Amino acid sequence: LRCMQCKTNGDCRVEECALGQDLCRTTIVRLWEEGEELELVEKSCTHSEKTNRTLSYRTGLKITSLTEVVCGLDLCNQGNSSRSRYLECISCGSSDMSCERGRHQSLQCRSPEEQCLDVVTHWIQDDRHLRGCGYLPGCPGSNGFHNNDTFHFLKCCNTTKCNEGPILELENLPQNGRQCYSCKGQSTHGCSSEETFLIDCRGPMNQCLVATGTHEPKNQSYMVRGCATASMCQHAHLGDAFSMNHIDVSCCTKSGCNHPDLD
Amino acid sequence: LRCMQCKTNGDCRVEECALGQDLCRTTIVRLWEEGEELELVEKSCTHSEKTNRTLSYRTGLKITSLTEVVCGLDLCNQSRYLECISCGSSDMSCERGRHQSLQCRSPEEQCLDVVTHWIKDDRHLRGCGYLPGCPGSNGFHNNDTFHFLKCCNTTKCNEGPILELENLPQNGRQCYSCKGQSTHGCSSEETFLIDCRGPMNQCLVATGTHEPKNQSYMVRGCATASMCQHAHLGDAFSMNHIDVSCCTKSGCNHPDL
Amino acid sequence: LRCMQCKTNGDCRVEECALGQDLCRTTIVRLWEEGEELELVEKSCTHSEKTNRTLSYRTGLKITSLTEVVCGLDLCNQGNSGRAVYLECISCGSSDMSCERGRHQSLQCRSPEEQCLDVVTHWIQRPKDDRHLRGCGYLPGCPGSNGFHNNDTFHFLKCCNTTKCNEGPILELENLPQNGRQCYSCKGQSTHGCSSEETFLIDCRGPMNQCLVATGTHEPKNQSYMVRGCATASMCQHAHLGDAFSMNHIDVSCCTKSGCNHPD
Amino acid sequence: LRCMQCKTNGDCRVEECALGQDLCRTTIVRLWEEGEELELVEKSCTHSEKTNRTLSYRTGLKITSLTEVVCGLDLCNQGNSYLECISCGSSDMSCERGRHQSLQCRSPEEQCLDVVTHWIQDDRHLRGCGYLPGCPGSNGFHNNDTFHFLKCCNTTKCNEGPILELENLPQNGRQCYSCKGQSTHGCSSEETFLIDCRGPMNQCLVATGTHEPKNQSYMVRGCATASMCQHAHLGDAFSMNHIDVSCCTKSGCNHPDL
Amino acid sequence: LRCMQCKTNGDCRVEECALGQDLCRTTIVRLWEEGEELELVEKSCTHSEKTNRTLSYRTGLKITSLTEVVCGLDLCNQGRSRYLECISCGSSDMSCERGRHQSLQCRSPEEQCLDVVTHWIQKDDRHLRGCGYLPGCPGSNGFHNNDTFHFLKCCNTTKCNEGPILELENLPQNGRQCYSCKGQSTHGCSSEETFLIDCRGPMNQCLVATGTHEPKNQSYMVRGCATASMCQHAHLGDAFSMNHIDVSCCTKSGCNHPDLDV
Amino acid sequence: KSDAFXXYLWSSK
Amino acid sequence: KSDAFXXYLWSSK
Amino acid sequence: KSDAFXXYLWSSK
Amino acid sequence: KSDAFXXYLWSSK
Amino acid sequence: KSDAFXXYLWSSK
Amino acid sequence: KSDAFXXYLWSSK
Ligand SMILES: *[C@H]1O[C@H](CO)[C@@H](O[C@@H]2O[C@H](CO)[C@@H](O[C@@H]3O[C@H](CO[C@H]4O[C@H](CO)[C@@H](O)[C@H](O)[C@@H]4O)[C@@H](O)[C@H](O[C@H]4O[C@H](CO)[C@@H](O)[C@H](O)[C@@H]4O)[C@@H]3O)[C@H](O)[C@H]2NC(C)=O)[C@H](O)[C@H]1NC(C)=O
Ligand SMILES: *[C@H]1O[C@H](CO)[C@@H](O[C@@H]2O[C@H](CO)[C@@H](O[C@@H]3O[C@H](CO[C@H]4O[C@H](CO)[C@@H](O)[C@H](O)[C@@H]4O)[C@@H](O)[C@H](O[C@H]4O[C@H](CO)[C@@H](O)[C@H](O)[C@@H]4O)[C@@H]3O)[C@H](O)[C@H]2NC(C)=O)[C@H](O)[C@H]1NC(C)=O
Ligand SMILES: *[C@H]1O[C@H](CO)[C@@H](O[C@@H]2O[C@H](CO)[C@@H](O[C@@H]3O[C@H](CO[C@H]4O[C@H](CO)[C@@H](O)[C@H](O)[C@@H]4O)[C@@H](O)[C@H](O[C@H]4O[C@H](CO)[C@@H](O)[C@H](O)[C@@H]4O)[C@@H]3O)[C@H](O)[C@H]2NC(C)=O)[C@H](O)[C@H]1NC(C)=O
Ligand SMILES: *[C@H]1O[C@H](CO)[C@@H](O[C@@H]2O[C@H](CO)[C@@H](O[C@@H]3O[C@H](CO[C@H]4O[C@H](CO)[C@@H](O)[C@H](O)[C@@H]4O)[C@@H](O)[C@H](O[C@H]4O[C@H](CO)[C@@H](O)[C@H](O)[C@@H]4O)[C@@H]3O)[C@H](O)[C@H]2NC(C)=O)[C@H](O)[C@H]1NC(C)=O
Ligand SMILES: *[C@@H]1O[C@H](CO[C@H]2O[C@H](C)[C@@H](O)[C@@H](O)[C@@H]2O)[C@@H](O[C@@H]2O[C@H](CO)[C@@H](O)[C@H](O)[C@H]2NC(C)=O)[C@H](O)[C@H]1NC(C)=O
Ligand SMILES: *[C@@H]1O[C@H](CO[C@H]2O[C@H](C)[C@@H](O)[C@@H](O)[C@@H]2O)[C@@H](O[C@@H]2O[C@H](CO)[C@@H](O)[C@H](O)[C@H]2NC(C)=O)[C@H](O)[C@H]1NC(C)=O
Ligand SMILES: *[C@@H]1O[C@H](CO)[C@@H](O[C@@H]2O[C@H](CO)[C@@H](O)[C@H](O)[C@H]2NC(C)=O)[C@H](O)[C@H]1NC(C)=O
Ligand SMILES: *[C@@H]1O[C@H](CO[C@H]2O[C@H](C)[C@@H](O)[C@@H](O)[C@@H]2O)[C@@H](O)[C@H](O)[C@H]1NC(C)=O
Ligand SMILES: *[C@@H]1O[C@H](CO[C@H]2O[C@H](C)[C@@H](O)[C@@H](O)[C@@H]2O)[C@@H](O)[C@H](O)[C@H]1NC(C)=O
Ligand SMILES: *[C@@H]1O[C@H](CO[C@H]2O[C@H](C)[C@@H](O)[C@@H](O)[C@@H]2O)[C@@H](O)[C@H](O)[C@H]1NC(C)=O
Ligand SMILES: *[C@@H]1O[C@H](CO[C@H]2O[C@H](C)[C@@H](O)[C@@H](O)[C@@H]2O)[C@@H](O)[C@H](O)[C@H]1NC(C)=O
Ligand SMILES: *[C@@H]1O[C@H](CO[C@H]2O[C@H](C)[C@@H](O)[C@@H](O)[C@@H]2O)[C@@H](O)[C@H](O)[C@H]1NC(C)=O
Ligand SMILES: *[C@@H]1O[C@H](CO)[C@@H](O)[C@H](O)[C@H]1NC(C)=O
Ligand SMILES: *[C@@H]1O[C@H](CO)[C@@H](O)[C@H](O)[C@H]1NC(C)=O
Ligand SMILES: *[C@@H]1O[C@H](CO)[C@@H](O)[C@H](O)[C@H]1NC(C)=O
Ligand SMILES: *[C@@H]1O[C@H](CO)[C@@H](O)[C@H](O)[C@H]1NC(C)=O
Ligand SMILES: *[C@H]1O[C@H](CO)[C@@H](O)[C@H](O)[C@H]1NC(C)=O
Ligand SMILES: *[C@H]1O[C@H](CO)[C@@H](O)[C@H](O)[C@H]1NC(C)=O
Repeated sequence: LRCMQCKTNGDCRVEECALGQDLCRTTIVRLWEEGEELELVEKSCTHSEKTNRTLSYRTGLKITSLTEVVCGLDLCNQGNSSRSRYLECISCGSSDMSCERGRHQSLQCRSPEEQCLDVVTHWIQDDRHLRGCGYLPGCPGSNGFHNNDTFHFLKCCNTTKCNEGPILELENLPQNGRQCYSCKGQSTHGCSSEETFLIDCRGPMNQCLVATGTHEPKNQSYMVRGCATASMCQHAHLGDAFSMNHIDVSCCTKSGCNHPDLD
Repeated sequence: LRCMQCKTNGDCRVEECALGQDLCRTTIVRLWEEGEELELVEKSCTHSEKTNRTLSYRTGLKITSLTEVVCGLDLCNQSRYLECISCGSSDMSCERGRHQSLQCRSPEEQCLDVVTHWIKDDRHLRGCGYLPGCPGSNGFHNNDTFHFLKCCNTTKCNEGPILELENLPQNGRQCYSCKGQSTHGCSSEETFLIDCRGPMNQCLVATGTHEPKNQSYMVRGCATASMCQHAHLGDAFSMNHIDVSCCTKSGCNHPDL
Repeated sequence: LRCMQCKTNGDCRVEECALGQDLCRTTIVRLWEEGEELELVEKSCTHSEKTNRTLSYRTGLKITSLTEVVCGLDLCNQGNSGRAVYLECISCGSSDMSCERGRHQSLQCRSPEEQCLDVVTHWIQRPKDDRHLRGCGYLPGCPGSNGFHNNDTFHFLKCCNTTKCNEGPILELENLPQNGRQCYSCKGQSTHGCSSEETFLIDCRGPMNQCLVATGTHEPKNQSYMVRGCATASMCQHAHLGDAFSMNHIDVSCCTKSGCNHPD
Repeated sequence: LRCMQCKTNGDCRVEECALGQDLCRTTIVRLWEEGEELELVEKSCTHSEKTNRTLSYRTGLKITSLTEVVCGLDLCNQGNSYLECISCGSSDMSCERGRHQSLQCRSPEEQCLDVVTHWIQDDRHLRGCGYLPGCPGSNGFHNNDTFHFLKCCNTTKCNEGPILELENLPQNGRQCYSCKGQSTHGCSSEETFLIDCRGPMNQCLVATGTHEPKNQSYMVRGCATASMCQHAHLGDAFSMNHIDVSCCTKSGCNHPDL
Repeated sequence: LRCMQCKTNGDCRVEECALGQDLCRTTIVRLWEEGEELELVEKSCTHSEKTNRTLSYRTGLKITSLTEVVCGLDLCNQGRSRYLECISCGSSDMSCERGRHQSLQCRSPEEQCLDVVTHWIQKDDRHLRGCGYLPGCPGSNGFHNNDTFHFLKCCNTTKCNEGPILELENLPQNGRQCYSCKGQSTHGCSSEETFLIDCRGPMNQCLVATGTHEPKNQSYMVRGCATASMCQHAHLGDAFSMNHIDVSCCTKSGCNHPDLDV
Repeated sequence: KSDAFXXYLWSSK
Repeated sequence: KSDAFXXYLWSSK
Repeated sequence: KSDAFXXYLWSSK
Repeated sequence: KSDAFXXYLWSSK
Repeated sequence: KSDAFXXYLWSSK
Repeated sequence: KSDAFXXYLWSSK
């Protein structure tokens, strides 16, 4: 209920958390380039449903890692909060060793909670494929979105090198039953009835998503419709996949139910 | 009056006090986090009713110590003593940490006991402190809440079982109890009449605001008279703007006045 | 013009100056107390009529110093401060060992432009203490005698360029010769303290032969305060003299012949 | 697109770019004050226009370097990204009798800079190393109060020689209206007049923008090279926000606009 | 010659070089302990026949890099671009017996892949693979007698330092016979304690080496088979645990007989 | 908002 | 506005 | 606001 | 507000 | 005594 | 041994 709040530059204050904010958090990104390891610590109050969460991958035997930790006690994120070798996971997608030519090459997770992560973004008209260690709410499981333009997928699993294998792509995902409308843009143009059409849903993405959001300047409303897993509506981190600012994501069950409708 | 005004981040200015503020203050907190001494310093103009005050409790044999000093001059904010129990720190809970003692680092410091029970997070804290109106017992209860602060000046006097409201005998006094907004929380038939306990023998209303955007929020219950005198007791309620009133006659805190 | 703007914590940015601001400033205060020298540095764009200025006094053989330095080239205040501060002066008025028992205590000035300063604030009687400070310093329009008085307040600033010339008895309002000018005297709002009722003629003392009306603000709200009294003319001419007054957003006016402080 | 956005005080955040800002940037300046080395770093989403650009000059055998790189990929921003030339014009190493101080450029694509601003009714002159769009080439603007000029070239020491002055740039044949201020203030009418353009400045320019206070519409009319209307870094010479620089080919057009 | 002389301390003086020492050197090691990067720098006058030499190996993707640079001028020691792919192993906790597939790209263009082995016939072994630049590379260098085996290959082909661990016992006899011994001239390397052995692989010359040990100036001697190189490059001589080292090689079988000593 | 010392008295751990 | 961890999860180099 | 130098000139003890 | 690089080109010392 | 480069070559784990 | 200044005076390039 009071937490430290700190920008990246070590500039802090004591904050009174807002109404739905009964946790303190600390975010640490550790990155590399040139010789140097670089740290970036942010702190603040945060919503009561957040949890510890982490990502890490190989950068050169230097490990890039993001870490976010959460606690519920007055000023418990004050201050600065190695065993190693646990679950073994394929790491790649790093700047240099691209998962394509970045072969196998494992990484030992440095925390017992960590699983093998496979996160992918594909544009159907520059692609990201990252594998490494990490922990997320709803792990393990397969998580994802697709429409005619975009594909986003996140998989975590908790067996040794279970993220080994060929670059995951949408066409290799078998078609499930469902079908939803696909579009990106504003309500008036991109997502109207102009560019809106039914698309065949692929893997565990058997539900229909409509995500709405904003874009600068003028806090301009923006929309995305497609196929999705249920979790795509359940987790804030999954909706972070979308390139837009204030995120509202809706699912519904039966085919086509994400027609231009409701609210 | 002019004072130094300093945020915690070390962003300072010279400040001309407002009308009701004839004092400078320096609040300093010193503590231990993961084998590292931390400090936090806040300087500003403060209200004329304010005074020197102090707090400390054990955290690892390392201590958290808190100081507010006060003075009435321009830019004026530019050995073991009394023994006390200390516990209630981040997992040295007063239930297992009872018996842990601390020599107060200041001569003025007395033994502190402070309890909040929800009838949820329960807070109990014993340590050293210097507060206005000490020694003495202070508190408040209604049907959902119990706040208590006890300060005293004999050795280890803050020893003993966790203070529990049910161990405070009935007063004869009775007051109304509600918590929240006067539409959901502090209505009518929602507000009701409870039996006061202990030295909490006066009826208390307190209005104020929450976080962030302002909403008219209030509390009523049984209270010690000091609950209405000292800001540091009124701070028990967690309310940004704050007005708190107490009267002497059974029933006087009814929704109307 | 662009300047570095910096708060006391080392938190900076590049600033475009506003229109009447063709100078960058750096302000450094060096203070002590418990045992350690604390440095306090502030930077920003500042007004064009500003200049270098400086104040120094003994605090224990350790010296307290304020230092403000000004410049007009792009980012010329970038980069920090091992850079900053001849005539021997009396120094006293620091917290302990004051100007009563502290007269005759000498300090040598660092920097040849520095002069001997004597600055005093006196209240004419919730009790509040006077301030009498001697030491080194440089201020626009130095050397000279600057000051204000009414029935409530006395502010005086004397700087002089000769050796030890800030030496002598504490300056008191009663030892300054009555000068013959008459001014209206008040403190407060234009409807409480400075209204036509509390405003009256005082006789002026010393080199303060002009009438002053100072307007400003207090908090809470932007509530307006006023100060009427006798004054030296420079009181209207130098921002740093007006800082004497216990209000924000200051506007100060002088006029010439006796009594030109009508209630309005 | 997402970029790292960072103020120079190193306050950082991930940010989604505004529509039409399809690049990230990293601006880094290194310099010398006293015997101490300073560095300022700024990161943000930027317009799809921008490109890599560079500036260097002598300061005491210590250099002031200014670097700006740009890229079009998510958080490509997260890191911290030869020819001899004359260099003078630092606060206390003037081009006026500093004309002969030289400097080895630190990048292979860097060229020699001459940048000048003259007023008559302060004057800046600077020479050093630089990489700007549309180099090599001569760029400039003059009206009856102001001369701005920028030269870049890729041959050894080509930025040597006398201070470039407007008066000894021979007139063009082409002629343009001269004014400075708001419309009705200083860019009125017949408050604005014809002048003989000289040098490569053979086109007619008008530029509209805003000086502080908050919003005050400002105008400039004069003779300019076609460049002045093309590159934002050339437009920057006019110290004004929301810049719009129009250039017409024939002589005459400056007074009845939009 | 004059050089800077600096202990890893950072304790520095000007040195007037001794006769025979006509070069200044700078040795830098950069390495990784915990999440800290360490550096040791050592500078001094060094000997006539010395050159730039390089060494690096994987540690945690972090690497241990080591550099020695030499120059002949007064006080001349005032202190992802990747190249040849090589196998790297043998570091604190990645044994060559355990991870012979595992690469590092060399950071200098001059450097080649390394394999360095020490085995004690029937003291702990050592194996190290990685990158380095050494005089007389590329090639195979080594010594063996009845008690010891030292070997250093450097090569300039991609991953060419791949393979099982090189064992002496896996090498063909080359038809050369040398005398073998290890110890004092009266104990270990005495005349009736010295005997002939068949030289294996590239080690087709006969070596005798002299020098000193602890805990005094206790003279020490080693006799065995060797590449000629063992006598030509002090870095190869460094394999022998001997102070004031004097190494001799000779071509004909039996030619390192004690009685033929020169 | 909610003052510094007050907060420690009633909330600190 | 945008989440630090979120941003890096879906975007880190 | 309040000037920092100004303030000290009239106030620093 | 002005460009950081731009400002150096035309104003810097 | 023992050269510091040699050592890494023949001893350094 | 050798003077530090001496050495640089005759050797430092
Ligand atoms: C979302 O999903 C997919 C992802 O892209 C879209 O599928 C694409 O749809 C477009 C049409 O809308 C397809 O474009 C068409 O391709 C034809 C063939 O192109 C290739 O082959 C010819 C030889 O026939 C080569 O000459 C050529 O170079 C290409 O290699 C074109 O012939 C069509 O072009 C055009 O026809 C006339 C000629 O008279 C043209 O002048 C017009 O411009 C017209 O467009 C056309 O380009 C594209 O092939 C599809 N891609 C894939 C991978 O299937 C979906 O359309 C989209 N869903 C939506 C928006 O509903
Ligand atoms: C402020 O003060 C106190 C807060 O402590 C409040 O007192 C509570 O009042 C509530 C309801 O008003 C009481 O809850 C009731 O408990 C009964 C007993 O439950 C226990 O025992 C039974 C078996 O008898 C177990 O099954 C059960 O698990 C418990 O262990 C229940 O009988 C009541 O529940 C329900 O009854 C019917 C059954 O058909 C259900 O349909 C409904 O769900 C109904 O709720 C009920 O839960 C509680 O015991 C009191 N707390 C105490 C005494 O400690 C005051 O109410 C409050 N003053 C106000 C608001 O005016
Ligand atoms: C601005 O300038 C000065 C600021 O100091 C003011 O001058 C003062 O004015 C006040 C009020 O006019 C004067 O106070 C009056 O004088 C008498 C004081 O004498 C007593 O003083 C001593 C202190 O040692 C007492 O212990 C002892 O009793 C002395 O006899 C008093 O007699 C007056 O008091 C009161 O008398 C009756 C009692 O029967 C009371 O009920 C009333 O309250 C009445 O006021 C009173 O105190 C004061 O002496 C002046 N101080 C000086 C000259 O040093 C100016 O007035 C002011 N200008 C303005 C406002 O125009
Ligand atoms: C853009 O181009 C240039 C900008 O530089 C301008 O040209 C200037 O024009 C102004 C007038 O428009 C000239 O100023 C005038 O100069 C006359 C002669 O100057 C001499 O004055 C004395 C003595 O001879 C000396 O100090 C000085 O050095 C010169 O020798 C003066 O006669 C004028 O002065 C006064 O005349 C009357 C007389 O009764 C007085 O009442 C007034 O005080 C009046 O000022 C006047 O000063 C100026 O010299 C020109 N500069 C150059 C470099 O040529 C253009 O004006 C401008 N074009 C436009 C319209 O935008
Ligand atoms: C508020 O406290 C100050 C000093 O700070 C105190 O700190 C803790 C609470 C206590 O144990 C003591 O260490 C201090 O009293 C009071 O005294 C002033 O502070 C300085 C500190 O050395 C001394 O010089 C003086 O005693 C005094 N200053 C002077 C000479 O004016 C202060 O009196 C007190 N205020 C109240 C509310 O009583
Ligand atoms: C001895 O080494 C020095 C420096 O060695 C570094 O540079 C080489 C090329 C690279 O492989 C690294 O592994 C080494 O750490 C060499 O000195 C060079 O001399 C020239 C002058 O002719 C300078 O211009 C160079 O800058 C300088 N090298 C650097 C980058 O400092 C030298 O070549 C070598 N001696 C030899 C091999 O003869
Ligand atoms: C790894 O994940 C599995 C889920 O995929 C976890 O096991 C599940 O939960 C219980 C735990 O005993 C099992 O009985 C089920 O078999 C699992 N659920 C289903 C339906 O598959 C398992 O506990 C995790 N292990 C680790 C590494 O923590
Ligand atoms: C949230 O995280 C806290 C500690 O975080 C680290 O703990 C060890 C070192 C490893 O597991 C790291 O990967 C973690 O980031 C916990 O103390 C706290 O309990 C956590 N919350 C829960 C309920 O798990
Ligand atoms: C303003 O100050 C600048 C530097 O001032 C410092 O150095 C002088 C010589 C000392 O006397 C110190 O008191 C100062 O801290 C000057 O370089 C600059 O020229 C000054 N402006 C003036 C006097 O025009
Ligand atoms: C309030 O502060 C400033 C003060 O300007 C005042 O000047 C005199 C004393 C009064 O009589 C009024 O004219 C003014 O209030 C203002 O300039 C400022 O804008 C006001 N509010 C803010 C934003 O601080
Ligand atoms: C933009 O620059 C990138 C970074 O590398 C360069 O940095 C600056 C511009 C110069 O100092 C160069 O010498 C560095 O190589 C390049 O990788 C990138 O390719 C550049 N983009 C363009 C316009 O090609
Ligand atoms: C480098 O390549 C040639 C040698 O390459 C071999 O090195 C050793 C001795 C063998 O065991 C093989 O595995 C390698 O293939 C040298 O002869 C030549 O000097 C060099 N040439 C080049 C490419 O620079
Ligand atoms: C813009 O974004 C969303 C629109 O859904 C809204 O919640 C938010 O208040 C808007 N921001 C502002 C204050 O313009
Ligand atoms: C404790 O309170 C008593 C009761 O008035 C008082 O005498 C004493 O000063 C206080 N503290 C001590 C023991 O110094
Ligand atoms: C002291 O010096 C000033 C200039 O700083 C000058 O007016 C004069 O020489 C002296 N003034 C006096 C005597 O007060
Ligand atoms: C040398 O070889 C072996 C070493 O394993 C040793 O046992 C033996 O004594 C020696 N060989 C002979 C027979 O001289
Ligand atoms: C809201 O609270 C009060 C009214 O209850 C008002 O005075 C004030 O302006 C508001 N406070 C804040 C922080 O906006
Ligand atoms: C500079 O001159 C070359 C000829 O050397 C010419 O091709 C071109 O105009 C310029 N090249 C660059 C961009 O350096």
